[PDB]
Amino acid sequence: CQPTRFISRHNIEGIFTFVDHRCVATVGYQPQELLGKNIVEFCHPEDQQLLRDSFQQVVKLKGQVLSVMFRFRSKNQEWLWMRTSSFTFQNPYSDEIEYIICTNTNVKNS
Amino acid sequence: FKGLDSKTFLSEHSMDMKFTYCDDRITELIGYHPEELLGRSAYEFYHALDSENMTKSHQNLCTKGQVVSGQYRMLAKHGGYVWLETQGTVIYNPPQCIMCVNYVLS
Ligand SMILES: O[C@@H]1CCc2c(Oc3cc(F)cc(F)c3)ccc(C(F)(F)F)c21
Repeated sequence: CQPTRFISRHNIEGIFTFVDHRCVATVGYQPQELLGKNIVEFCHPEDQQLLRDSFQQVVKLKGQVLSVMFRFRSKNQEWLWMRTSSFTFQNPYSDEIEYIICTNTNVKNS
Repeated sequence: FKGLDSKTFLSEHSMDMKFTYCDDRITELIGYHPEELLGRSAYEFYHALDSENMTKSHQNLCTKGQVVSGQYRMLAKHGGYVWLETQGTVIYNPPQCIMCVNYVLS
């Protein structure tokens, strides 16, 4: 079967700056219900600090992939297991601040 | 003069190089609608003279997990060719797809 997964981009704080519309089938929100908010706001409280430290590390890892598992609160207010795979991008023609590219998949915890 | 940012778009691909997703931004820059790209191999879009090099970039990507394409031409929706440079990243799960960050040079 096709996994459900959407792409997002974030600043280094965690704030959603771009959300791919496949987010509707994955977590149930419209992209504009996510844009401008921190991904940590949709995260389970036992998982928030791991996710904040993941965002902090991914920038130190030279564009390599960092992956994290956490519980995300769907528009049903249900806790979905997400595997988020992330990496920095920084256009080497510029010295603009890197931002974080994410793929986000509902996976099984088992 | 468009920005570096306004000339960057993402795409996602299955392991055979077919598009599974593209930013709407590609329309403004190259003319394609993402929905017409899905299911087509990226290979269909390379200028023949960049082809063998993109086959190599793809090989470095599958084996190393990440690659910087170096300069290539993509056929534009309404004729001619745009210059791009792409950063590819393979997302492995527990290979599941390729993420591409695409920058339009020309
Ligand atoms: O093989 C991967 C998988 C698909 C792809 C790639 O696709 C694109 C081709 C285009 F002509 C335009 C585009 F936005 C993406 C562009 C570059 C690469 C890369 F990584 F260089 F190899 C790859």
